[PDB]
Amino acid sequence: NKQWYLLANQLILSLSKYEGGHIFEKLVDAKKQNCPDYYDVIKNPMSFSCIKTKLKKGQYAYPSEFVKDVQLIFDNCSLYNTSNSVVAITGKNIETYFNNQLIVMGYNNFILKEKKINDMLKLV
Repeated sequence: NKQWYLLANQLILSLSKYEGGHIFEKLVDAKKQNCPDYYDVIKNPMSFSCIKTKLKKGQYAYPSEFVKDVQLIFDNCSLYNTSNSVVAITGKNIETYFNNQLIVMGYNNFILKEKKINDMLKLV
């Protein structure tokens, strides 16, 4: 469990410091950012800081869950923001960075190990 938790903490940190990442660090303050419709659109809000809290609190039980929450950030981004907007472009770029970091760091190996383990349990 701890090997993938470490990787996730590094990776959330890599996202926070990546170009444009500050946009996804905190939850949108709908009034303060002039986004008054944001939570009428985004019903599952997520930010890097929420994910850091989940890691801090040991709330992830499987490595895929961390990836699912990060991907939710990017999915909310593309849903709320038009595809030709600066924010949507930034979110696509960070999404590519993240998915490639999953490869370079070998995080996807933990997810595939997750699956085969879950699958053998079923076959017992």
